[PDB]
Amino acid sequence: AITTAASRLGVAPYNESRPVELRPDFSLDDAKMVIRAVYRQVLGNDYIMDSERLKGAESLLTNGSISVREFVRTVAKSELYKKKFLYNNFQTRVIELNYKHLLGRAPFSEDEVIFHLDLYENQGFDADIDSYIDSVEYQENFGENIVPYYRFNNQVGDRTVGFTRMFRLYRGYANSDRSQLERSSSRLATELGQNTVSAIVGPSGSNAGWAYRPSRAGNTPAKALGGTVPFGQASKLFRVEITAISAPGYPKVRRSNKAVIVPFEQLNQTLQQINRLGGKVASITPASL
Amino acid sequence: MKTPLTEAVSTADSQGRFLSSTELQIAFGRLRQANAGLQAAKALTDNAQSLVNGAAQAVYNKFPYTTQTQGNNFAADQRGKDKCARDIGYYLRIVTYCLVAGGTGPLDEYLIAGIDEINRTFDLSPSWYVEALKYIKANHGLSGDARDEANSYLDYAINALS
Amino acid sequence: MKTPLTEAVSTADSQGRFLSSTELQIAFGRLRQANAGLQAAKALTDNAQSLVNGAAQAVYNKFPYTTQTQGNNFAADQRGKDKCARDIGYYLRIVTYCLVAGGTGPLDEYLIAGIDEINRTFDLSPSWYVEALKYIKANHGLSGDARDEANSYLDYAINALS
Amino acid sequence: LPLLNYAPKSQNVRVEGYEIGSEEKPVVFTTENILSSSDMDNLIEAAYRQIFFHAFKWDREKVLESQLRNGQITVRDFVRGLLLSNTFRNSFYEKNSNYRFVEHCVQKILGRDVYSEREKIAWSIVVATKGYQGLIDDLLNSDEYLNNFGYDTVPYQRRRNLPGREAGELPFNIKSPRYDAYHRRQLGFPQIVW
Amino acid sequence: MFDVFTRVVSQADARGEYLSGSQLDALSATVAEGNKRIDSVNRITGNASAIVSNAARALFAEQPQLIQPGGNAYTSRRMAACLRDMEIILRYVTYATFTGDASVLEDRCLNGLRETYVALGVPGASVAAGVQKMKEAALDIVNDPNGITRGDCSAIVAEIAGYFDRAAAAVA
Amino acid sequence: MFDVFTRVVSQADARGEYLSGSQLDALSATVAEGNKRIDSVNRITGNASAIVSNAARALFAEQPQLIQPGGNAYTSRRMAACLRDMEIILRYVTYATFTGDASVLEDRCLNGLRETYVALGVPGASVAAGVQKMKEAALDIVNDPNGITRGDCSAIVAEIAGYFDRAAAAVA
Amino acid sequence: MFDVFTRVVSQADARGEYLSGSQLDALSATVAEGNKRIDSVNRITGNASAIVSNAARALFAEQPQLIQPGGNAYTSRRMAACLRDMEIILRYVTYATFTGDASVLEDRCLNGLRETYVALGVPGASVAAGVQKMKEAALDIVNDPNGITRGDCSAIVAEIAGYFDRAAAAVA
Amino acid sequence: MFDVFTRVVSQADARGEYLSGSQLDALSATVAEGNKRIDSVNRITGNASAIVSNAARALFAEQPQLIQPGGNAYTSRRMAACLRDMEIILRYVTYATFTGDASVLEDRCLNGLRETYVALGVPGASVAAGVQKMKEAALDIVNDPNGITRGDCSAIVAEIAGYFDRAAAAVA
Ligand SMILES: *[C@@H](C)[C@H]1/C(=C/c2[nH]c(/C=C3N=C(/C=C4\NC(=O)C(CC)=C4C)C(C)=C\3CCC(=O)O)c(CCC(=O)O)c2C)NC(=O)[C@@H]1C
Ligand SMILES: *[C@@H](C)[C@H]1/C(=C/c2[nH]c(/C=C3N=C(/C=C4\NC(=O)C(CC)=C4C)C(C)=C\3CCC(=O)O)c(CCC(=O)O)c2C)NC(=O)[C@@H]1C
Ligand SMILES: *[C@H](C)[C@H]1/C(=C/c2[nH]c(/C=C3N=C(/C=C4\NC(=O)C(CC)=C4C)C(C)=C\3CCC(=O)O)c(CCC(=O)O)c2C)NC(=O)[C@@H]1C
Ligand SMILES: *[C@H](C)[C@H]1/C(=C/c2[nH]c(/C=C3N=C(/C=C4\NC(=O)C(CC)=C4C)C(C)=C\3CCC(=O)O)c(CCC(=O)O)c2C)NC(=O)[C@@H]1C
Ligand SMILES: *[C@H](C)[C@H]1/C(=C/c2[nH]c(/C=C3N=C(/C=C4\NC(=O)C(CC)=C4C)C(C)=C\3CCC(=O)O)c(CCC(=O)O)c2C)NC(=O)[C@@H]1C
Ligand SMILES: *[C@H](C)[C@H]1/C(=C/c2[nH]c(/C=C3N=C(/C=C4\NC(=O)C(CC)=C4C)C(C)=C\3CCC(=O)O)c(CCC(=O)O)c2C)NC(=O)[C@@H]1C
Ligand SMILES: *[C@H](C)[C@H]1/C(=C/c2[nH]c(/C=C3N=C(/C=C4\NC(=O)C(CC)=C4C)C(C)=C\3CCC(=O)O)c(CCC(=O)O)c2C)NC(=O)[C@@H]1C
Ligand SMILES: *[C@H](C)[C@H]1/C(=C/c2[nH]c(/C=C3N=C(/C=C4\NC(=O)C(CC)=C4C)C(C)=C\3CCC(=O)O)c(CCC(=O)O)c2C)NC(=O)[C@@H]1C
Ligand SMILES: *[C@H](C)[C@H]1/C(=C/c2[nH]c(/C=C3N=C(/C=C4\NC(=O)C(CC)=C4C)C(C)=C\3CCC(=O)O)c(CCC(=O)O)c2C)NC(=O)[C@@H]1C
Ligand SMILES: *[C@H](C)[C@H]1/C(=C/c2[nH]c(/C=C3N=C(/C=C4\NC(=O)C(CC)=C4C)C(C)=C\3CCC(=O)O)c(CCC(=O)O)c2C)NC(=O)[C@@H]1C
Ligand SMILES: *[C@H](C)[C@H]1/C(=C/c2[nH]c(/C=C3N=C(/C=C4\NC(=O)C(CC)=C4C)C(C)=C\3CCC(=O)O)c(CCC(=O)O)c2C)NC(=O)[C@@H]1C
Ligand SMILES: *[C@H](C)[C@H]1/C(=C/c2[nH]c(/C=C3N=C(/C=C4\NC(=O)C(CC)=C4C)C(C)=C\3CCC(=O)O)c(CCC(=O)O)c2C)NC(=O)[C@@H]1C
Repeated sequence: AITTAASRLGVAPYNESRPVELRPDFSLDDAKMVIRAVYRQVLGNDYIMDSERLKGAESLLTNGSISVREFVRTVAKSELYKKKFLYNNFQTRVIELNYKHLLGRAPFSEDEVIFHLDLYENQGFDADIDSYIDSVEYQENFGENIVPYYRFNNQVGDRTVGFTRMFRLYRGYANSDRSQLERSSSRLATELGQNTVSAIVGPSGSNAGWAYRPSRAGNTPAKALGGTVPFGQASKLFRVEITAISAPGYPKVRRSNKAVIVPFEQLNQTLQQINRLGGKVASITPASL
Repeated sequence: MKTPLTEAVSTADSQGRFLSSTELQIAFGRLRQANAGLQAAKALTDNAQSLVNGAAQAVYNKFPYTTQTQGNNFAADQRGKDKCARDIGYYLRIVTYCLVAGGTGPLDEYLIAGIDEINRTFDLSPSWYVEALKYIKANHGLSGDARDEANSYLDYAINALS
Repeated sequence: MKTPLTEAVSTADSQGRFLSSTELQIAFGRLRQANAGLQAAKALTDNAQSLVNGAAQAVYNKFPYTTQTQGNNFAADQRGKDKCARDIGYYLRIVTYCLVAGGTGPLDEYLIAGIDEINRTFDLSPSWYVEALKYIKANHGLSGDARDEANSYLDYAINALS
Repeated sequence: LPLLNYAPKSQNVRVEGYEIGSEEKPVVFTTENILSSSDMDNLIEAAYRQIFFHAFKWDREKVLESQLRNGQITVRDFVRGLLLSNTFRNSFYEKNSNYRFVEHCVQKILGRDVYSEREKIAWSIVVATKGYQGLIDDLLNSDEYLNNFGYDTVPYQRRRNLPGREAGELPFNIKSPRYDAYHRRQLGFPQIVW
Repeated sequence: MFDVFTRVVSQADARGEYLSGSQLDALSATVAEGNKRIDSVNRITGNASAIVSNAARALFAEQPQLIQPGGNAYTSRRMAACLRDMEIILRYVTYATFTGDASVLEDRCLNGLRETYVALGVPGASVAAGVQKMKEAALDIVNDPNGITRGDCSAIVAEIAGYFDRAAAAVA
Repeated sequence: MFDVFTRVVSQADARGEYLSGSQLDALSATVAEGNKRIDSVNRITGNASAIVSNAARALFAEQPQLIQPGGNAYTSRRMAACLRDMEIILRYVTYATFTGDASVLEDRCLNGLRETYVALGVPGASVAAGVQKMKEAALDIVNDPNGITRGDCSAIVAEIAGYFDRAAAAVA
Repeated sequence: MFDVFTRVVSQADARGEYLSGSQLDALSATVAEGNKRIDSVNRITGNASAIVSNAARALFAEQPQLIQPGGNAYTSRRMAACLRDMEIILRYVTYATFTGDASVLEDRCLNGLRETYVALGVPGASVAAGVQKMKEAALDIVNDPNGITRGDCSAIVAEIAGYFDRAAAAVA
Repeated sequence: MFDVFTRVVSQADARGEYLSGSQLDALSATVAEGNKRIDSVNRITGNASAIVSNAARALFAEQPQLIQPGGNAYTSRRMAACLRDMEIILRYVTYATFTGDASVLEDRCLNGLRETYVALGVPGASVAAGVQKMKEAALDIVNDPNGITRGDCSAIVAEIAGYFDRAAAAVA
C-alpha cells in the first residue's frame, strides 16, 4: 500500500475511504451516499450546481430502477459529463478522463488509446463509455453495486507505469480535474506514445515543487547517457527537477522550470544554487549506474 | 576508485580514445603486481584477528591514558575497546581491499575521505591509528612485492593521518 | 575579516547600493557592543599572563601525559612548555583582538584558518587547546555583555577545534 | 585553506555600461533557444573558440557534442568538459606556468581579465591543492560565472568594446595565445630566417 | 526569506493595508522579547559542535545498523556527510530562530531535502531521530538558568521546538 | 508483448522482407533449446516462495535498517508490500524467460518502477540487492544437475541472469 | 566504474568482510587470463576503424531504407552520428573487455540509449544489427591464430560476445 | 578590508602585542563619535542624488568643453558613465566614512582607476574637480545644524574631507 508518502501524495484521504457499495434493500442515506460519491468521482470533484444535477437519474437510482453501474453509465453519458469533459478536449484527454473517472486508473499503453479513439470515431461517445463500463476490469473492480474509486494500490493485473501516471492525472484532494495546471491538454499523449514515465510530483500543499511541468521541447532526458564523463570525476548522477526559477529575471531566466543532471559531488552546490535562483526542487531521481 | 585498470579506462574515456599501448602497459604492470597483492591480502586476512588485537594493544601500550581515562572517545571501558578494535579492523580490511584492487582506491573511498572530520568530531587522535598501522607494518610477516604493496597502503594511511 | 561594519559595507557593495538604514542599525549595534568589548579586551589583557599560565597548567592537569612523554609535540621539556604557553597566549591575544574588532574576524584570519593542518602536521591534539579555552572561559571573571561576547569568541574557537 | 584576499581593479565589467545591442555585443549562444542542428553547430563552434581559440578535429570532442545536442548536459557542463579535455590540458595547462594557467581560465571562463598578479598567484595554488577539476569547478560555480553566463549560455569576453570607439581591448585569443616565451624557448623559437 | 517583521509586512501588503494597532503591538512584544531570542541563538551556536556530536553518538547508539558495514553511515565519507547534515540542520534552525520566521529553513535547508535523501537512500526516519536528539539538547542548553539574567523563555523555546519539529517532519 | 519469434518478426516487418535462412536457423536453434528453457522456468517457479523468502531474509540480515522501526520494510503493511514486490519481480523474470524476450518484464514491471520507488521512499538500492539475491538463488536452482536429463544450460542461465540484471538495474 | 577486482572489493566492503579464499583464487584465475584479455583488446582496437566501417557498409547494404533520402542515416550529420554511435559502442565494448566488467559499458554507453533512440526515431533494431556485425568481425579478429602465441581464448571470446550481445539488447 | 578597529588589530597582530591602554582609549573615543559618524553617512546618503547632479552641473558649467561635442562627457552614454562614476566615488566615500578606514575606497574604487582613465582618455583632473564639488556639497550637508542634536562634528567632517581628497588625488 502507500503509507509513508500517502499524505504527501493525495492518497491519504482515499486510504480510510472505503468503497461506496449499494447493498440490496438499501436505505435513503445509502442512496444519497452513492449519488454523492458518483458525482464526486465520475465528474472528477467538480462542484455540481443544483441546476446541473441529474434529478431523474438520482430518482431512478434511489428507487432501485437502475443499479450503481447504470447510474454511473447515465452520469457518464449525460450532457453534464460531455460539457465538462468531452466537447472542449482532445479525445486522448477524453480517454484519460474516462479511465480516471470510470475505472479509477490511468491508461497503461497506447493500445487503449487506439481502441477507445477508434471506438469513439466509429460508434460514438456513448458506445465508448459503454466499453469502459461493460469492461472486465470494471466488473472485477466495481461490479454492479460499487461506485468506482481510485485504484492507487497495486492489484493483480497492474503495470507500474499506471502507478506513475496516476499522479499525472490526479493532483490532490482539493483539486477538480478541470482545475489542474495542464488544463485541457492531454497529460499522457507523449508518455503513452513513447511508452515513457515521468517522475512523480506530488500535489501543491504538500510539495513545494508541485508546479514543475516539462516544456514542449528542450527537456533534459531521464537517464544520463554518457555516464560521469562530462562531469570529470563523479560517483553518481541525479536528475533534478526545479520549478519557480525567477530571481535573476529575464533574459537570464527563460524557463521557470528546468531539469538538470548533476553529479553527487555537486549536489550541495546544486541545492545552494537552486536556493539562490529562488527555485523549488520537484524531484530528484538517480540518473546513472 | 584509483586502481590501474579503472584509471586507465577513465583517462582514455575522458580523452575519448581507444585503449592504446599505454593502457596495455598499465594492464601489464597490474598483471605483474596482482598475484603478489592477492597473496598479501590472503596473508593479512588469515592473520587478521591477531594483527588487529596486537595493534590495539600496541596503541594501548604507547598511549596508556586511552585505557583508564573516562570519556566516550577513550577505550577505558569495554565499549571503547570494542570501538578501537573495530576501527583497526576497518583499517586492516580496507588495506586488504587495496591489495586486491591494486591501488589506494578502497582506502580513499571507504576510509581516507572525511576521516579528519570524524577524528575532530569524536575527539579521536590520529596518532593512535598511526601506531596501529606501524604495528601492522612491522608484524604482517610479508616479503617482496607483497610487503612493498602492503607497506605502500599502510604508509598511505599513515600519511593521510599524520 | 568579519566585523559588523566591514560586513555591512561588503553586503552593500556586493549589491552596489548606498548604505541604508539596515547598515546604520548594524553600526548602532556595533556601537552598543563596542565599549563592553573594549573593557573586556582590557580586562583580559591585564590578567593575560596569569590566565595563560593557568590555562597551560589546566591542560597539563587534564592531560598529564603531555608533561612527561618525550617528543617534539609534547611539553615534557621546557621548550614544549614554552611552545604551549606561546600558543595559549596566541589564542588569548587573538580573542582580545576579536573583542576589539567586534567579530570573529581576527580569529578567522590569524588562528582559525589553517589550524587543522597545523595540528595534524605537528601532532598537537585540539583537545588540549579546548581545555585551555575552557579554563579561560571559567576564569576571566567578566560579567554581562563583555562576558557574553568574550565567551562567544572562546566557544567559537572551541567549536572550530571540535 | 581559504583563498588569498586580493583587491579588485577598475574594469569595464565591474561597472554598469548601459549596453544596447549592436555589432560589438557578443552573440548569446544559448540552448534556451531550441536550436536546430546547424544552430547547435554554431553554438558548439563558439564554445570551441572561447575555450580552445581554434579546435582541429583532433581537438574536437564528438561525444561531448552529442551529449550537449541530446540535452544530457548543459552548456556549462560542455564548457567544463572542454576545460577538462585533453586539448585544454595539453595546450593551456601543460605549456604554461600555474599563474599563466589561471589566466586562460579567468579570461575564457569568466570572460574578463585578471585583476592583478595577486589574483593569478591566489588562484594558482588551487590546482595543486584542490585538483585541476577543483579549479575548473570553482570558476564555473562562481557567482561571476553564473550571474553572467548561467548554465545555458556559452561564455565570452565581456564588455570588450566601448560604444563609439574604433577598437576595444584586445581579444583574449590575441592577447593570450596557448603558450608564451617560456614554452617558446623550450621549443627553440624564434628561429632565424635566411 | 522573511523575518518576523517582514512576514507581517508581506501579509499586509498582500491585503494592501497599513499594519493595524494589534499587529503593531504584537511586533512591539516581539521586539521586547528580542534579548531572549538573541540569547537562545547564541547559546545554541556556542554549543553547536557538542550538540551535533552528542546527538550523533546517541543516534548511532540507538541505531547501530546505521554505522555497521553496509549501513548508510558506514565509511568515513558517509559518516562525515551525516555529521555535516546534522550541523546544517542545526545552523538553519538557528537562522530561523534569529529571524523569527521559518522561511529560511524551508527555502534554504528543507527545499529538496526529502527528495535528496530518497534519491540517495538516506533513511529519513533516522535523520529525523537525530534532529529530535539535537532538539532535546538544544532546548536543554537554551533553558539553562546558570550564567544569565533570569526570565521566562517559554515562548522562544516553543518557537525553537517548532523549527526543529518542522525540520524533522521535512526529512522523514 | 514480444516473444523470441515475434521480435524478429516485428524487425523483419519493419524492414519489409522475409526472414532469411540465418534467421530461420537461429530460430530453429532456439526451438531446439526449448526443453531447457521450460525446465528453467519450471524450476524457478517450483522454488519461487523459497527464493523470495530466503532472499528477503538475507537482505534484511545484511541491511537491518530496512526492518528497524522507521525503516521502509518495518510495519506489516510495508513488509508484506516488499515481499509481494520481490515475488512480482521474480514472476516477471520467469515470464521473460518463458517468452525468450524481455519486453514483458521491461514494459509491465520495470518501466516506471524507479520513479515509483523514489515517490514512495522505497530504497531502490536495497531492492536491487534483494533482486541480486533472488538471482543467485534461482541460478543455482536452474543449474542443479539432480533429477534432470543432463546437458549444457549455460546459454539459458546467461539469459536468465541478464533478465535479473535488467530488473536490478531498473530499480536502483 | 568497476573493474574485475573492484566489483568483488565493493561487495565485500558492503558485507563488511574480507575476501574469502574462493574469491581470491577466482581473481587469480582472472589474472592468469590477463594476457589473452590484453591481446583481444589490442586486436579489436587495431581494427576498430575497419570493424566500424565494414559493419556500417554491410548494415546499409542489407537495410537500404536507412540510407534512402529521408531515412534515419541520410544527410552527412546523421550518417556521421551513426558511424560515431558504432565506434562508441565498439570502444565501450573494448573498455568492458579491458576491465573485465560491464559497468563502464552499462553506465556510460547503454544507460539511456534506448530512450534516446526511441525519442529521436533512430531504429534500435538496425543499430543492434550493426552491433551484431561488429560482433562477428571482432570475434573473427580476436580468434585469428597466426602471429600470436597459440592458446585457448574461448572464455575471453565468450566474454566479448556477451558484451556485444548486451549492447545489442540495450539499443533495441 | 579594514575598519577603524580592524586596522589597529592588524597592526597589533603584526607587532604580536595586546592593544595598549592608549589604543583602547582611542578606540573608545572613536566609539563615542560613532553617532556623529552615522549621522554623516546618513546625511550624505539621503542627498547623494542631489550631490552628484549639482556637482556635475557645476562641473559642466565651469568646464563647458567636457559636454561640447567631441568632449569626454558628450553623448548620453559617456555623460551617464560620468554621472555613474561620480556616484560610485561618492558611494565608496560613504563606505570609507562608515568603516572609518580608507581601505574600501582604495581597494574597491581607486585601485587602477587612474590607469582606466588614462586608457580611456577620461580627463582625470576634471574628475577630481567633480569630486571636489561633491566634497564641498557633502561637507555642507554634513554640517547643516537644522534638525539634529547639536555637537562638534569637526573631526568627522575632516575625515570625510580627507576621503574626498584621497579620491580626487587618485584620479588627478
Ligand atoms: C538446464 C535447464 C538443466 C537441464 C535441462 C534439460 N532438460 C532436458 C530434457 C527435457 N526436459 C523436459 C521437461 C518436462 N517434461 C514435462 O512433462 C514437464 C512438466 C510440464 C517438463 C518441465 C522434457 C520434455 C525433456 C525431454 C525429455 C527428457 O526428459 O530428457 C534436457 C535434454 C535436452 C533437451 O533439450 O531435451 C536438458 C539438457 N539439464 C541440465 O544439466 C541443467 C541442470
Ligand atoms: C586469443 C586472445 C589469442 C591468443 C592470445 C595469447 N597471447 C598470449 C601471450 C602473450 N601475448 C602478449 C601480448 C602483448 N605483448 C605486447 O607487448 C603487446 C603490446 C603492448 C601485446 C598485446 C604477451 C605479453 C604474452 C606473453 C608472452 C608471449 O609472447 O607469449 C598467450 C599465451 C598465454 C598467456 O596467457 O600468456 C595467448 C594464448 N592466442 C591465440 O591463439 C588466440 C587467437
Ligand atoms: C472565494 C473566496 C474565492 C473564489 C473561489 C472559487 N473557487 C472555485 C473552484 C474550486 N474550488 C475548489 C476547492 C475545493 N474543492 C474541494 O472539494 C475542497 C476540499 C477538499 C476544496 C478546498 C475546487 C476544487 C474548485 C474547482 C471545482 C469547480 O467546480 O470549479 C471557483 C470557480 C472557478 C470557475 O468556475 O472557473 C471560484 C470562483 N473566487 C474568488 O474570486 C474568491 C477570492
Ligand atoms: C495520415 C495522413 C498520416 C498518418 C497518420 C497516423 N496517425 C496515427 C495515430 C494517431 N492519430 C491520432 C489522432 C487524433 N487523436 C484525437 O484525439 C484526434 C481527434 C479528436 C485526432 C485526429 C492519435 C491519438 C493516434 C494514436 C492512436 C492510433 O495509433 O490510432 C498513426 C499510427 C501511429 C502508430 O505508429 O501507431 C498514423 C499512421 N501517418 C502518416 O504517415 C500520414 C502522413
Ligand atoms: C522490498 C524488497 C523493498 C520495499 C518495497 C515496497 N514496495 C512498496 C509499494 C509498492 N510497490 C509497487 C510496485 C509495483 N506495482 C505494480 O503494479 C508492479 C508490477 C507491475 C510493481 C513492481 C507499488 C506501485 C507500490 C505502491 C502501491 C501498493 O503498494 O499497492 C512498499 C510500501 C510503501 C508504502 O507503504 O508507502 C514497500 C515497503 N521496501 C523496502 O524497504 C525493500 C527494500
Ligand atoms: C502581464 C501581461 C502579466 C504578468 C506577468 C509576469 N511575468 C513575470 C515573470 C516572468 N515572465 C517571464 C517571461 C518569459 N520567459 C521567456 O523565456 C519568455 C519568452 C522569451 C517570456 C515571455 C519569466 C522568465 C519570468 C520570471 C523571471 C522574471 O520575473 O523576469 C512576472 C513576475 C512574477 C513574480 O512574482 O516573480 C509577472 C508579474 N502578470 C500579470 O498579472 C499579467 C497578466
Ligand atoms: C582505537 C585506535 C582508539 C579509539 C577508538 C574509538 N573510535 C570511536 C568511534 C568511531 N570510529 C570511527 C571510525 C570509522 N568508521 C568508519 O565508517 C570508518 C571507515 C571504515 C572508520 C575509520 C567513527 C566514524 C567513529 C564514530 C561513530 C561510530 O560509533 O562509529 C570511538 C567511540 C567514540 C564515541 O564518542 O563514541 C572510540 C572509543 N579510542 C581509543 O582510546 C583507542 C586508543
Ligand atoms: C599546549 C596547549 C600543548 C603543546 C604545544 C605545542 N605547540 C607546538 C607547535 C606549534 N604550535 C603552533 C600554533 C600556532 N602558531 C601560530 O602562529 C598560531 C596562530 C597565531 C598558532 C595557534 C604551530 C604553528 C606550531 C608549529 C611551529 C612552531 O614550532 O611554532 C609545539 C611544538 C611542536 C614541534 O614539533 O616542535 C608544542 C609542544 N604541547 C603540549 O604538550 C601542550 C599540551
Ligand atoms: C565624470 C566625472 C568624468 C568622466 C567619466 C567617464 N568615465 C567613463 C568610463 C568608465 N569609468 C570607469 C570606472 C570605474 N570602473 C570601476 O571598476 C570603478 C570602481 C567601481 C570605477 C569608478 C570604467 C571602467 C569605464 C569604462 C566602462 C564603461 O564606461 O562602461 C566614461 C566613458 C568613456 C567612454 O569612452 O565611453 C566617461 C565619460 N568623463 C568626463 O568628461 C568627466 C570629467
Ligand atoms: C545523518 C544524520 C544521516 C545520514 C546522512 C547523509 N547525507 C548524505 C548526503 C547529502 N546530504 C545532503 C544535504 C544537504 N546538502 C546541503 O548543502 C544542505 C543545505 C541545502 C543539505 C541539507 C546532500 C545534498 C547530500 C549529497 C551530496 C554530498 O556531498 O553528500 C550522505 C551521503 C550519502 C551517500 O554518500 O551516498 C549521508 C550518509 N546518513 C545516515 O545514515 C543518517 C541518518
Ligand atoms: C532565555 C532562554 C534565558 C534568559 C535570557 C535573558 N537574557 C536577558 C537579557 C540580556 N541578554 C543579553 C545578551 C547579550 N549581550 C551580549 O553582549 C551578547 C553577545 C553579543 C549577548 C547574547 C542582553 C544585552 C540583555 C539585556 C541586559 C541584561 O544583561 O539583562 C534577559 C532579561 C530580559 C530581556 O529580555 O532583556 C533574559 C530573560 N534568561 C533565562 O533565565 C533563560 C534561560
Ligand atoms: C547507426 C548505426 C544508426 C543511427 C544512429 C544515429 N544516432 C543519432 C543520434 C544520437 N546518438 C547518440 C548516442 C550516444 N551519444 C553519447 O554520448 C553516447 C554515450 C557515449 C551514445 C551511445 C546521441 C546522444 C544522439 C543524439 C544527439 C546527437 O546528435 O548525437 C543520430 C542522429 C539523429 C538526429 O540527428 O536527429 C543517428 C542517425 N541511425 C541509423 O539509421 C543507424 C541504424
